[PDB]
Amino acid sequence: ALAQVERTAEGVVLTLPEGTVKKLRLQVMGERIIRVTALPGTDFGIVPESIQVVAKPATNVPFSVDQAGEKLVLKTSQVSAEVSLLDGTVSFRDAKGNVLLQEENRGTFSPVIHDPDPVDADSYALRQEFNRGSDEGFFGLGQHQNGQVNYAGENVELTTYNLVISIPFLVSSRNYGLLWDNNSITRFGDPREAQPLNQSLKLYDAEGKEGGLTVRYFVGDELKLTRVEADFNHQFYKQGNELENPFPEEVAGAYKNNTLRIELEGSIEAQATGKHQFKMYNSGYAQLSLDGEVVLDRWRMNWNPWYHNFYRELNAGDKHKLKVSWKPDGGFFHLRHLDPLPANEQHELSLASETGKAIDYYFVAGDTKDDIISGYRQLTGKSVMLPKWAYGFWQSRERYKSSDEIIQNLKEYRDRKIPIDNIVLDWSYWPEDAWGSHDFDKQFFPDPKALVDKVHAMNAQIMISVWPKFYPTTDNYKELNAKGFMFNRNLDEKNLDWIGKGYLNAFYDPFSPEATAIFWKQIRDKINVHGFDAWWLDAVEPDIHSNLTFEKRKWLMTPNARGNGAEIFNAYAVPHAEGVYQGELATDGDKRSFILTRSGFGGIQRTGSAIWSGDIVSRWSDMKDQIAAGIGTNLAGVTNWTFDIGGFTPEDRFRHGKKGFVGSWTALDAEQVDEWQELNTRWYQFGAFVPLYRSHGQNPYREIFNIADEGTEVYNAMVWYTKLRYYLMPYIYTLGGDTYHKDGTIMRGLVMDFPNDRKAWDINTQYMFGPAFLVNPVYEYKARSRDVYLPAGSDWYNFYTGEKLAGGQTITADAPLARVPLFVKAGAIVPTGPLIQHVDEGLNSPLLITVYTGANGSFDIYEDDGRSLKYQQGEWSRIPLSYDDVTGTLIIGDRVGSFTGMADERNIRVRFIAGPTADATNFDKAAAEAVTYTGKSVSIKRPR
Ligand SMILES: C[C@H](O)COCC(COC[C@@H](C)O)(COC[C@@H](C)O)COC[C@@H](C)O
Ligand SMILES: [Cl-]
Ligand SMILES: [Cl-]
Ligand SMILES: [Cl-]
Ligand SMILES: [Cl-]
Ligand SMILES: [Cl-]
Ligand SMILES: [Cl-]
Ligand SMILES: [Cl-]
Ligand code: NI
Ligand code: NI
Ligand code: NI
Repeated sequence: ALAQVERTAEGVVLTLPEGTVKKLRLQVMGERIIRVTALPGTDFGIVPESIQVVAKPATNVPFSVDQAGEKLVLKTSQVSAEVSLLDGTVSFRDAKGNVLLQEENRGTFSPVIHDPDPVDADSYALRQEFNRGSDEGFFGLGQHQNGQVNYAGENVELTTYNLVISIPFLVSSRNYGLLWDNNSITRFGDPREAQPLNQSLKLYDAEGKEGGLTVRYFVGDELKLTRVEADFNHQFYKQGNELENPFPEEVAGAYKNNTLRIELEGSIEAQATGKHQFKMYNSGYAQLSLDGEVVLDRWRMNWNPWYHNFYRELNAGDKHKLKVSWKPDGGFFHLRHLDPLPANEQHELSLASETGKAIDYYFVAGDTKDDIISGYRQLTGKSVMLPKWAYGFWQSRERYKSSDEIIQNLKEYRDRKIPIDNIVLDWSYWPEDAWGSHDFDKQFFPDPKALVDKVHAMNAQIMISVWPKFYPTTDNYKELNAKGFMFNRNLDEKNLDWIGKGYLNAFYDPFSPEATAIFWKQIRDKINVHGFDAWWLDAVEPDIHSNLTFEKRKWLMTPNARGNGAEIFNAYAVPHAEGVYQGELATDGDKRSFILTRSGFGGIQRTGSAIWSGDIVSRWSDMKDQIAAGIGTNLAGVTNWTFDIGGFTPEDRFRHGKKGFVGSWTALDAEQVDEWQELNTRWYQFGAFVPLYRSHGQNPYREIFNIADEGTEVYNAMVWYTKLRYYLMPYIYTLGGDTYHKDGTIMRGLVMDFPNDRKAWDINTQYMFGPAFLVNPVYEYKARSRDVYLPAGSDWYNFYTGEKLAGGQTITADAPLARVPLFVKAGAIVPTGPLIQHVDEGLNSPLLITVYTGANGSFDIYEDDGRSLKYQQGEWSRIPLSYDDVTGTLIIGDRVGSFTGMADERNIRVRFIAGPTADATNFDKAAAEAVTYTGKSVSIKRPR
């Protein structure tokens, strides 16, 4: 029996005769975008209004429907959707008959198993499988902490955490991507949550006896207890600061005073042959060895543990020695594992969500990755312009403790002529017992408006922290609570926070606009009136109480406006930021707002928000990981992204020592100076080349002049990259402009610009920063060089020396401490400006246009006032640059557009780099041909 077909204004709806899926709907969303919804019922009305997707079915996109035999074809000018009338499965082809994406079945619905709260009768766990046996690459999915760039053949858990941001937009190496529109925890690859080690492995203790691993408890170096445990688990608190599983009385005290250390020893045995995944969740110091070799070596501060993963091929029956050393230092630990999927499911695309009413996704065709990202922006909203200053240098601290401290640090930068735009006030400016009141403690912040006025008189901006957190004693808590907008379970649980004796606290429910409107009005009345420029919306996972099980985290958010916590687990940040963004629009409809927030989801970019990777650690491995973290965030369609340069929490050896608390580097124990300075030097280098450039963290102090003394190599190196950031502002703000006007992506995985170079896909230590710069951060202590793969199909220039190199090879790039290896793509046209201390000083600046010869080029410099919403009414300009390598001619074309404050006349000089030159980065002094530009096209010829 064949499925019945109904033609609609938006596409078609099939009614399937047999199977769990009763109806399959296709909706045309754009020339390149088709929505697929598989429904285990007859009423599409049960699918909740999307949080990610703001787009509606198109009304101006022609499409055709042809039905013949057992196939129905729906197509637009760019996409063909072929649907089986036998089983309702969909296959997508491009305009030229190429198969991009093929459903392997009609999808799997099954009972919700990860929702601690009562589950609706029409809610299910969902899974959809595509493209079995495909060799494609997969990218995006957001910000993850396991170094993955090409996810193909691996697992990714799309959850929400301090360190992890899920954006369920998937990009293929093929000419498509897809938005999976589900708000609950989602899994790419294996649909199963990782298991305890003994669920699908045989365990043997240190003596070979089956049953569990040998566990040794040491106090200092004295062994206190040995025993065999099937599942060593100290992963979460059940409540307050009490573990679900306490330590034995022999060592419980040692846990509390950090003298405890533990060893696990035994053997593991696969029951099935194939690729197994292992995940070591921990804070404190952990090292794991397999077959006598160290596989993982990690540290995180106790209160912010995470999973550290590896995959390994195992044969059924084989025994492998496992050794773990773990010094908890008050932290957490659990070892997890997944055995191979069934044969046919191992090489395929699989997406699964914990709870939903239907399988609901959007197929997005695109000839380039930029095109695919554009489909994401069309579905979930434009990346609205940040203020230009958001792209300048940010200085932050956990935490500045008074107005004077803020002013003094900003002034110190200005006094040292180190460029800076923004400074940040972290938590705790309010009276101690009044978190949520948004009042300023008179003792430390006596006059918040005077504070803002001084920052502004120094031509800088100030951002201030605001959490979703309220103490029940505050008027603000009470106003929100009276309308049912507070998640009060955390009060019932009596989970006290870390301040003083500890305070009862709750987080509000941002899932209805009525709630977010109140939240906004409160900060409008208390904080916005003082002139603060930006909102640091922290802890928006939400992190109501750290280190509870994820089930408890779900439960704490029940009930909410959209249902259970499990149903919207990944989506908190969007409605929250949106309330603030909409509030700002209603307040001043001509000033760009700015939000920095610690979580995200599809659509976050429509709220004028950047996101950051949260409380990472001052560790090389973390620094390395931030590369994949940013690449995946950008490939998921969210480009304004950043991190704490230097990491958030350093190890104790950095935080104090023989002289007590370490503020300035001068207080470090002598033997810690070198690494502290080197790590920060490398991390500043890296940070200068991510979308937002921001120093932040717990002590030591992170200002450049607190990391090292003036005149030193490291001080000079940090200053040089900060200055370079500003020299590049014409280039960088062009990228900033493109994020909005061209659905642009700033921090680019190599697959974006080298889609046909299969070797480039997997790389997780390099990326393109805009169209010109191949960035290659140094992530190893003491390294003075590193391998750099130069993508094929282009030649490359050493940015610092002018040396030209052929593409399609790996080199050992020179990487002295003072420099990060940087290469420029031939044909690049890079505009720089003069040295400036903050962005507005650079408005209408003289320009140096540097052409990197050897191929044609094209770059249109975007400029506008940098602050207002006028760009939305067309107030902006582009100065088009195009280079023809055959004739050696750079054309500065007719200026497009204009804006209030724009200079009609510009001094522009042009130079060409074709090889080694001593002036490669001497912008001010380089020989260049000068032109007086007045908006009309001029041509500059390369010198013979
Ligand atoms: C000790 C255990 O409760 C962890 O405290 C971590 C903590 C980090 O502060 C970060 C700042 C608010 O941005 C408080 O918890 C923050 C989590 C919940 O995001 C700092 O605790 C400092 C000691 C000295 O009290
Ligand atoms: Cl001066
Ligand atoms: Cl000034
Ligand atoms: Cl100034
Ligand atoms: Cl003002
Ligand atoms: Cl100045
Ligand atoms: Cl100035
Ligand atoms: Cl000035
Ligand atoms: Ni002002
Ligand atoms: Ni100590
Ligand atoms: Ni100035």
